[PDB]
Amino acid sequence: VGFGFIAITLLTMFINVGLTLKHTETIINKYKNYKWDSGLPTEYADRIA
Amino acid sequence: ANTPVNYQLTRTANAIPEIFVGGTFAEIKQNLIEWLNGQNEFLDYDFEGSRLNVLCDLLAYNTLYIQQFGNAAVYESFMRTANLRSSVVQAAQDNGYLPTSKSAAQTEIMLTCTDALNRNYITIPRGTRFLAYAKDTSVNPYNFVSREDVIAIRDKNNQYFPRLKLAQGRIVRTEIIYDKLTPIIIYDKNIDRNQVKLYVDGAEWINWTRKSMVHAGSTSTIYYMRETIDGNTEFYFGEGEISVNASEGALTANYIGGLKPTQNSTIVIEYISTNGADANGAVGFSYADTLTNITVININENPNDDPDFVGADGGGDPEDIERIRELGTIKRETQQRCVTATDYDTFVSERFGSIIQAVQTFTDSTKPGYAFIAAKPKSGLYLTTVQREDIKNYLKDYNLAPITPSIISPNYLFIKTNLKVTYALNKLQESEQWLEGQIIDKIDRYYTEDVEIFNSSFAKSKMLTYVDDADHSVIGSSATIQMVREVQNFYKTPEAGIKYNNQIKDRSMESNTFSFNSGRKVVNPDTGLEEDVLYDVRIVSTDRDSKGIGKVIIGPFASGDVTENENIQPYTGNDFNKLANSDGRDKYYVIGEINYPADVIYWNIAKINLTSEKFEVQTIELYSDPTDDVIFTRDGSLIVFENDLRPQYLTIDLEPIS
Amino acid sequence: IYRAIVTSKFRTEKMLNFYNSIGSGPDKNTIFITFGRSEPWSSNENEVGFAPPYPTDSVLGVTDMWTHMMGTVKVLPSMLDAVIPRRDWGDTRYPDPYTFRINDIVVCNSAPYNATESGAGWLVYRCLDVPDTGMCSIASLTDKDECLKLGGKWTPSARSMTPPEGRGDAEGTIEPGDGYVWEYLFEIPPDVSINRCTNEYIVVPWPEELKEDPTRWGYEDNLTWQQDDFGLIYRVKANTIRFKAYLDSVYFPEAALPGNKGFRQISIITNPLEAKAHPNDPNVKAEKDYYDPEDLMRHSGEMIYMENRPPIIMAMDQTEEINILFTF
Repeated sequence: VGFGFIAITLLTMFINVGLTLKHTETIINKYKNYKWDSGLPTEYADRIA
Repeated sequence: ANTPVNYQLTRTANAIPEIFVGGTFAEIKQNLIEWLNGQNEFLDYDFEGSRLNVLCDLLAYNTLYIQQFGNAAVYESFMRTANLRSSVVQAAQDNGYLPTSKSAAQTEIMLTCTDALNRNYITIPRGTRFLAYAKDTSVNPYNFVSREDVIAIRDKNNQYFPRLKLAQGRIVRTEIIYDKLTPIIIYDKNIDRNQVKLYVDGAEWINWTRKSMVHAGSTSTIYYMRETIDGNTEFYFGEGEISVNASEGALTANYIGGLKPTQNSTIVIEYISTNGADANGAVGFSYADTLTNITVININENPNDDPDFVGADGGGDPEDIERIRELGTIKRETQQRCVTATDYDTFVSERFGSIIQAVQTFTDSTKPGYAFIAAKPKSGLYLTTVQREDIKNYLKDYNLAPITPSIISPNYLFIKTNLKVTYALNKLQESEQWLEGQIIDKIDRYYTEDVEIFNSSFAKSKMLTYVDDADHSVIGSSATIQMVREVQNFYKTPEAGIKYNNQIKDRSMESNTFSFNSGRKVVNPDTGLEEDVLYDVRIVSTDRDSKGIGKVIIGPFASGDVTENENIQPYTGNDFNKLANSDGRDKYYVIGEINYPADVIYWNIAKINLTSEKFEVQTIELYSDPTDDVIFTRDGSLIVFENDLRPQYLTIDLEPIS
Repeated sequence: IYRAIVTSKFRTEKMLNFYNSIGSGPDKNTIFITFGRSEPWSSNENEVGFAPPYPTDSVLGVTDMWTHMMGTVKVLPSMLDAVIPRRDWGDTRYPDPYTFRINDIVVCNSAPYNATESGAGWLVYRCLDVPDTGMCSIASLTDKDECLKLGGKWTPSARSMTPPEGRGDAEGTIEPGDGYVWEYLFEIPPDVSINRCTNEYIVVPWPEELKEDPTRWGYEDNLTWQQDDFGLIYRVKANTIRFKAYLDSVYFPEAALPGNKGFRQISIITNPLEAKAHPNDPNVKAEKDYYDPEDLMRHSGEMIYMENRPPIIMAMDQTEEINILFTF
């Protein structure tokens, strides 16, 4: 008693961004690069258009 | 709208564990009669067969006989469920708050007395008794005694007034040898624990507890009270480590509880039993005990006049279970030292609880450092300035240091009423006049029953119910209210103005007539000089104006009284109400203005430039008629019933009928 | 007590910043991708069903991964694309080729069965409205409209006649008749399609890259009314980026040599600094496409994402490819 007081109000917000973020899945690939600079020799043929 | 709910609040207003609740016997049996049934031992036996029935019927009788024992104890067991009052105090006493016995009618006097001896200093020793007739009755005075020693400087001219304050009763002192095993009873009724002071051998000890309690006295000096269930008070003090504990400030330490006694510390106590609550308003005093060489030449009532005051004070019932019951919880809540506003409410309620029916603790946000208090002298509306000062300082004991207590009686709405009440002559053999003396009690009854409690909306009619209820030989009852406030300055409205909180009829805003000194001269044969002329005026509201406003019309003015200014003109409107004067003076000015919807009312006499002092009286009473049935209160503005001090506010017409 | 949400767009938004954030040289991120740990998980590691131990994140875990690291590869922003899961109209193999759900996104022209129209790149339609008869996700409701008025999902009974067509705003095969209605988005030009598209995930164009050609992406046609717009990715709400990278033996022959048991685990790193002979020398961010882990400063740059696999064995003259998809 005997005192007033003055009141300012505030607010905060608590939010998860990251839980949604993840890495889904990772994949890779196997390739045969045609550079020239080769002989055939092993095997033959095989895949034929 | 109103209150939607999700499963809200809790368990009604207050706990009733309600397994305890006493039920109706038949149901009790009805419950129990089932109980014996289903009992594995017999599923056969028919209870409605009257033979077993009355047999089981009996079990419930005891079971009910025994239950109210078990149940009531619980009500008892739990404060605020406690039905016994001497219960209530116990837990309250336990909570660190006690209700007190009727508290002596108290007052102050200054008295001018010549010492026959002409010594520099006489004392008035504590214990000189004075007599006061109760108000209007001289058949017996009420004795009352000097509270304490006081001395007075002899003034020159040899006459000098001491002053001293006075509580009612007789000093009654009793020495007792203290002993280890024994109660210490005072069987005295009319005792009050507040005027109880004592002496161990020599020095005074204080029950810590609302006498001083903060001083260097180290707490070794102390004692307690308690209420014997009988109604008489027994003494108590702490035994062994009477101070907090152990070594504390002494280097030798060891143990001291005091009061061995063997015979040590023969306890002599001194107190006043009192007739109080009957003695309030005792004006005429006597100097009822002589002393050596002192002679009172005059005892003059009430130094530092209120000016509105009555004789003595105090007394008290003592007891009320309702005001007491919840209350100590706050003191159970608060510590000794008072901190919270309502803590200042309840704390004040302790001492001068019999002085104060209701006390309003609040801050005024304007002035910090001040504890603003609105209380009910409960004998009247105005605590005499010494009381105010009194409890203040005493209150001020418990308080935050920079804080100051500030006590003011708030403004008071006054209900000004003429009453029209009919009765059948024949129907009553009883003296007609005394009937009025009857109702005039039952009027405040409603107030005390209601209005001062919450200071909520006020119901005229509902008031008129109980006065209707009075004789039942009263045939009918009628009344009409005029809402009335009092004004401190006629001259300038309080800054904020004044508001009714309550809708009034337009043009129904009135005030009191009062003279005004006018510079113009009067002389009459044999009268001679005769100062000048003075006539009377009053405060008048004009009609409602659009936007619910009105301008305050001054009372009528004679010509040449008010210097006419190009700005200020005689209002000279058609509407505004006018008193009828022999002057026929038609000069009326707007001194200020109002609006009816806001109920806020302002004027300034600086407006009309008329001098404050050419008015005789500083305060004027305010008249108004609220258009609404019931009176609404908000803050510090409370309707209340004081007829005795202000009868003109309360009038009753009596209609005899055959 | 309040309730609040983030729009799905913000998923997209994170990406766009993040997409913006890969820098070239200065003051914007640079990304390296690293492989390592010749070392065997355990003798089993090779066997079927083998799952490497769940990775650990720590300055310790870092060090070890930083220890074994075989090789490192940069990433150019042009190898980063927004993508959404590909679904083609009419594809028999996968269920309900002909049954589309509201707001589903349909690619057209991708395949002969798909293809309505020759001489145009892939199309991307979204399906606004679905046949009235169908099934509700909430078993309680037999009406599409009521299912949806409440918001439960609805599965339509009737299949689409044809994959949608026309550049215009909702088409939808609305007039003549159909249960499906169709909204047009943009057309994908062929070159980007073939090279970017994984049959599960079409590649979605960047707004900047969009700023360049609205036409090559077929977006020039529409209506924005904001003037340039181009914020199209908001409309598709792609939350998923595809990292594409290229490993080659040549940069790292040593790990390529015959008989390597291969690298167990993968790690990406952002903004590493070059090796310096003298530590007082000023730091240098890493331009070149590959760095031996040596040519990189110890612990330099940050590795966001750590990975552990059963062993994969690289071989010289083999060419290995990595794709990674972040869902923000």
